[PDB]
Amino acid sequence: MRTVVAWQETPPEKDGVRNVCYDLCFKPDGSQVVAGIGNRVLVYDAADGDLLHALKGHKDSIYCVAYAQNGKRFASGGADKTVIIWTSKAEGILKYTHNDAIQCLSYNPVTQQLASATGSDVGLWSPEQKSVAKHKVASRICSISWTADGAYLALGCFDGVISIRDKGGSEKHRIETGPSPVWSICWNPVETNVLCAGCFDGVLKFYMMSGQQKSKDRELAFDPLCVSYFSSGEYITVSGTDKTVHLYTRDGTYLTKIADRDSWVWAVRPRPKHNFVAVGTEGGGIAMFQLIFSTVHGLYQDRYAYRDQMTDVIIQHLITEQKVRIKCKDYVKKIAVYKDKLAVQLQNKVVIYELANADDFDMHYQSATKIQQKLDCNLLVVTSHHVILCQEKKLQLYNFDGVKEREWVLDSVIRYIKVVGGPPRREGLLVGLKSGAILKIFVDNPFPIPLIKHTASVRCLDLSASRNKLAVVDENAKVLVYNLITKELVFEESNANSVAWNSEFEDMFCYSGNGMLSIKTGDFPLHQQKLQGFVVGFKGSKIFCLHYVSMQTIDVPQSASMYRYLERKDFESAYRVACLGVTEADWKQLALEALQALNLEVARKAFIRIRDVRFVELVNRTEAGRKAGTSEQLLLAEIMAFQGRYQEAARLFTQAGAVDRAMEMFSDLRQFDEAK
Amino acid sequence: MFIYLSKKIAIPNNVKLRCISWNTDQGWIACGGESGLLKVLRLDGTTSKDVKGKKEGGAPGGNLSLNQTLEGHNGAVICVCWNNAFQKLTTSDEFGLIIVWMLHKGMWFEEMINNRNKSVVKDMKWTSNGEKICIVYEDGAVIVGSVDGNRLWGKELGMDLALVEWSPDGRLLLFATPGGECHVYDGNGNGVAKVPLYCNEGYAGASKIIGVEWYDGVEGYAEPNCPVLAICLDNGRMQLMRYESDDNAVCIDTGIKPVKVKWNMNGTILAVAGFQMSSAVADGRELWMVQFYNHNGEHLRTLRVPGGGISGISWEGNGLRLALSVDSYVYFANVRPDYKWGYFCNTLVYAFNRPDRSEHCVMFWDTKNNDKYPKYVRKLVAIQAFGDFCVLATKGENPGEHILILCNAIGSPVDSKYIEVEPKYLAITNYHVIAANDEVVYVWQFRTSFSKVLSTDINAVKRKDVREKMFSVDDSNPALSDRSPESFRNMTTQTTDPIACVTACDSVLMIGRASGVVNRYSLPHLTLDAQHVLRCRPQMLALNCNLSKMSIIDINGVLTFFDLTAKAPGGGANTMGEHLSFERKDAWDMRWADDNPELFAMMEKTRMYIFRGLDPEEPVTSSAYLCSFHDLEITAAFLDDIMQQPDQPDLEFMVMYETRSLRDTRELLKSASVDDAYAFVDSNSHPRLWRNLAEHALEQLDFTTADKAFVRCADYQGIQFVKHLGKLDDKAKQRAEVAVYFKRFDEAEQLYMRMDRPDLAIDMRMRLGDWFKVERLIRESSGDDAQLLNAHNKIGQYYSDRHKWGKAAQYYAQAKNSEMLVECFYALEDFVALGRLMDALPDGSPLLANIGEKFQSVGLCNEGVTAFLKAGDTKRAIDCCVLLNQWDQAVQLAQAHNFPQIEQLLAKYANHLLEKEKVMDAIELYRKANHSMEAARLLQDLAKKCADQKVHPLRVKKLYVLAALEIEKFKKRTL
Repeated sequence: MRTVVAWQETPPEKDGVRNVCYDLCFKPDGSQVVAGIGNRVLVYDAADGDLLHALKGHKDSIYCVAYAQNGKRFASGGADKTVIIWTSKAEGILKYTHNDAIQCLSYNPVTQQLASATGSDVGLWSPEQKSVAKHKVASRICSISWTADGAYLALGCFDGVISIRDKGGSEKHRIETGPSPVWSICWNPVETNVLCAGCFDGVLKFYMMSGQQKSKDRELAFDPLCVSYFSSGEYITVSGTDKTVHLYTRDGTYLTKIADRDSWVWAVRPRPKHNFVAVGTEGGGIAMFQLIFSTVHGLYQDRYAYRDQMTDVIIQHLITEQKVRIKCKDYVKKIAVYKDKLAVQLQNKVVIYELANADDFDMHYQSATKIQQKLDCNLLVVTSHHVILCQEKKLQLYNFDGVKEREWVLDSVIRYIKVVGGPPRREGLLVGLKSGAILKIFVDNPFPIPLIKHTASVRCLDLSASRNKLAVVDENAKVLVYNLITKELVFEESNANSVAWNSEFEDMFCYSGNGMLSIKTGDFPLHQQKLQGFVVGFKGSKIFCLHYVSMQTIDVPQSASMYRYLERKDFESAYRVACLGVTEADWKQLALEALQALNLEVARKAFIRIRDVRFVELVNRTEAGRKAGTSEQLLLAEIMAFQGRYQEAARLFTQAGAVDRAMEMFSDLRQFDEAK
Repeated sequence: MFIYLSKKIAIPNNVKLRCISWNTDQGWIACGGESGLLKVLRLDGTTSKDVKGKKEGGAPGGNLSLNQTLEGHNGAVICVCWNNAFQKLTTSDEFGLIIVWMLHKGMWFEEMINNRNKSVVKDMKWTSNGEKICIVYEDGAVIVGSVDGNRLWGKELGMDLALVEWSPDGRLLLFATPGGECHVYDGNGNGVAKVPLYCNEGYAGASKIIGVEWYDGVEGYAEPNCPVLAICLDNGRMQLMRYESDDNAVCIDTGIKPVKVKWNMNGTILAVAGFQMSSAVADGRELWMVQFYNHNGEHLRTLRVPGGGISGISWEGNGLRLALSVDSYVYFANVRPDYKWGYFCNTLVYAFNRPDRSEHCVMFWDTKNNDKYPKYVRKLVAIQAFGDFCVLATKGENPGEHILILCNAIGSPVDSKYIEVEPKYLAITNYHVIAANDEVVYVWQFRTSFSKVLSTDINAVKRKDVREKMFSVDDSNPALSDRSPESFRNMTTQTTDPIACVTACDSVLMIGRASGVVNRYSLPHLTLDAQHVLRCRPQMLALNCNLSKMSIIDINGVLTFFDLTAKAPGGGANTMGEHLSFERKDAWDMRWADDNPELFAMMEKTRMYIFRGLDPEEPVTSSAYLCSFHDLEITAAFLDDIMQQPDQPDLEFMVMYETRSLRDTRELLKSASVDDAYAFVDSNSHPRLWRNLAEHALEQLDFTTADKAFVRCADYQGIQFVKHLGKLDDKAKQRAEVAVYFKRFDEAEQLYMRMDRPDLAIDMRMRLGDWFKVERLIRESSGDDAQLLNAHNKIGQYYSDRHKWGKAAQYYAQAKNSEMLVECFYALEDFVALGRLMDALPDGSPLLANIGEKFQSVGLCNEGVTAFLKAGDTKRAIDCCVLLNQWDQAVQLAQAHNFPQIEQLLAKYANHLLEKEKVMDAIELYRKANHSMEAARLLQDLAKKCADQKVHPLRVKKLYVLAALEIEKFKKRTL
């Protein structure tokens, strides 16, 4: 991962109040982060942080603020027994005095029916009223929230029970949170039935309508001041006495450290339908954080191991696209795919997942081997039997078990690496350096062999079938083909965000990216296609293209190169690429370019694979002619003379053959035009 | 796209039907008659697959199988709604009696009785499934009844309510006032919003809402987010909504006085029905007619019904039929729905939509061997397929720009132009693709008339995209000089008339416009050959084989011809061509003959007439969209059935219709030897029938009838076969040799092991297929053993080319190929099998040096060395020996085969192992003698050295423990 600080700001101080970001509420789009800091409604923007409005309407410190769930107003509840309501233009419209100091605020999604829990009542503020539609509950209403439909208002009471009520304050549910009262509940603005009953004891209660949990009630390592659902309930932003915010999967399994702050995050709230979170601290420091989720993935050209749910990996075997995740239940760092092995860097250790089926079509992985120690690496390399750690300079050799058999502190910064393909305990580390030099290190080879000093830095390389053609895509996004037989730049072309070779054909390299898919098919010239993204695999005619979040499968035809093969009388090479697999029109082209040119040996094989026995008979007749002299104008004349056009058959029977054939044959074919 | 009045069912009692609605579940349509009549007609689901069994005189439809009178209501049944899940037929009168009808023992009988009965239940509907029912009385009493129709909540909105309709989600109902407004209120009774009035926009005055119909989503939309809600008015301007708050509501200037509106059950076609004060007559005849628009709302069709009154319309589940609430009968009218399709090179293209994706699945499915190609191409508008190529009317990655995707028979893109011309009127030839805007006609000449033929010089064709021209529908000669395609985009004034449809052939263009004034263009001169004028506004144009008589079918769907030879009657050259006197009743598409100029395989309503002239041949009914009429023979594509099988299409739909010309001709050819046969070939021409007679009498061995039938037409190999079978030895061998000539491996095998040649049918099965059983055919009998061992190798290397190296490996066990077995176990990381294939390959050959170089390419230390040495590659053996840090063995073998790079590389990789944190290796690699006593002596001497140093105690203790353990073992063996 990375959790980039979107912004972070110490709030301004005025009216001599304690600078604490008491509550955090969002405009429903997430633009204005509305932080009630001290006795102010310090209205910021959740992309920049600039103080759009300092709203000093309260007398005492504002204990709580809440934006309208339909997005029209944001109020402010303090200890001064009143609530001052500010519109979306941040202007004070209503100030209605309750009978007790405000504990928490919540707005209706249907209307601007603010609920204002006091110490003894709940001040239901209708969108334009001055009255306090109180909720006289015997227990103190410690938490309120409105369900996203706009009908139910859960009045969490100071008795260990969340008493869910209506817009009139009638007790309906007796949610059994336990002995701890729940000051922090929140209906997710997309979930009307998931109540995040976060308490002081550490229990992460994701409670339902009547008082049953959704996931496991996780006991946090810190007392949480606020717990909220990131990404609409898939991830969890927990914030408490840990001074920061953590990311947890909705199971309750750790993902990353979201925030890096100074004091108590009193309120945490994800920016709605965003990657950001409202991290406002006890010092008032409000900060969004870019919780950007990269699909970290390994790939043995078929099993796209993109990490999803961020403790699991949804590896899609792109041949079958079986998206059955691996239940690691712990944060995944780096992933790599072998023929059937899947090394996975967890917070536990290296977990090499191996499929139970010897094929790859099934998915349900099992951890056959694990490096026993907790071990992680930048570029994960799973071999048949080794988990090789690639660092920027070092190359810590490890097996599947965690034995540091070797270490290779390389000269330069490694920017790309892959496996050249080899027997167990012999797989390679074809290093693409930031210096651009390509070094070849295997599992048991203690020294690199410098193959190619590529001109620029290496981000995308590949090797051919014999591991001897190194097409290198630089950071400049162009393919630099280095035939290792030549050890030099034998080919170079643009329109190459990445290049991949073939496992059976030598100069079979495609390269997509920049909207152009130019494919130099073999020795014969380029093939034309359009594709963006990164090619990380080329199985002769197929691309598993990295479109920056996922693989996209786009085929490469050799049809232009097929025409180049056929029309240059190279129907032997065209026959070879027909064995690679092309259309039968190319097969007929092989048979006909061998037929009419009287190359009637290739014509037999190219016709017989189509099972055209009559053409085989024509080819055999004129081939037996061409194997016995009888000058081939006579035999080409026979080619068209058993086909059906007799002007050229007779005109080649002018000097080698007989045209009285035409006199006695045009009669019994009623083709009397050429008879005349 | 056409509708015709197919069948009217004789309704008992001849009751005016107040509103109609089709039973979307069982087809048991209950027409809602007035005075409480709910007569349940029964038609089953009839598609074009019925026409597959209804050739030569069929139509998709049923008959009066059942019509059950129902006794549940007393007033006129203004409310008839169908439960789309439970078959809860539920209706109400104008007084409020609500009854759910169960299909009780096959009859519709009462189950539920809901009653409030205080005002008029004027409109009432089931949901998308039929779980909630909107019983709304005239006083605004919205009784939303459940599946058992109980009063869940009855709230009077304080206003008169006449039209209500369930939304597809069924929460915010459409409480439409009779005055011309539609309101939205929730179940709580709070005011929420109001429906926009684009029907009332463009027409002054709040015109009365005639009916609020929303396609509830029974079978999904045609395309997603298409307008399926029609709040229509009697004014003549009505709006099409995706949702009840649509601000892009298409105000169609229908200009009529309708009463009803009903979408189809797949969301493709808008249908608006009602009467009209007929401006054609002074009396204003109450002509009830049904308009037809798309989901968006473009003018599709028009229904002409002379009935007394159509107070309701309803569609079939797939929209193939439209039922009508005509005063006399229930008029059932068959509908051809809108599909983007094409046919070319026996590949039926069709842009259906799967019910899990929104992209146009341009199904480039071959009909030659049932080869499936679901090309998913974005932003597709239309499909035109003709010749060797098919072009797809697609936009770019953005709207406005368009791509003319030239597709081959499989459908892969091979040529494409990013053009601003939208190919609405698209025509494709073998050298050109005619995109066409409203005036901007863009022939995309992708290949000249002289192109991909010789290419003898590098300047074969110097203009790839200048042969193309974005010329006009009004241009007269864009080849006086050489012109760029972008020469035309506008005039100094407006164009005279936009285009209607464009069809063309390889060196001709015919641009059928709405006023009929066709500018016909040549190729590649792209000059105006002849400015034609069509006398009717065409909906489609189809050209003949000789293009003399071409067909013009107009927007009302009546076939008119066009003989292209006539002069302008205006003093100029504005009009070419003239309508040949041929008109047929409701004829909607054409398949012109490719053999006889006078023949054509026309579409009438469902019946497919043929005319050898303007006189009828057999009316060989083909609701299938035809492919080719040629050699008195007709090819079909049952696209509606291939809408039902779009991911699993088949050749069963590609039937072969015929004329009675071909039928009786080839019938007496095959029956009568020469008696009726010979002259009747020339009677019904196109001597394909001479081949029919000739190879028929060749197969039946009439070496005079076949001989003289090959005399009258062109065939040498056939007359050679006549002389062959006239002299070929055995009759079983005659038919078997004919079968092996004529690809009939089955019939050849049928006559092998019968005249006792097992090996020759062993050859027939031996050829083609997997080569395992072919290996058994090789070994069980020496037939085509060498060729099919070569084929074993061929699909072995094909499997090797497709990561199936193992099946390749048992192919090369079946065949003989060991270096390619090395490649088989080389990419599969099985180099132990490569060392096995040292000896399977001929040893002593540098193939073993090649595989040793592979072992070097993975870095194998000495097994690559012995692969070298088996080939005699001693230098590479020494290079690998001294390369990979086996310095004692490196010394030994490099002095064995005499290339001593031992010490330079020895010190170099000693320093490299020092760089690789391995100091001990760098020291011990100098032990070229390396005895155990010498090893202990070296370790102890180094221990003494670094002990005197006392620095770096790790080396000190390491040398201590190594030397002391070895000396300890020396003392254990000593004392």
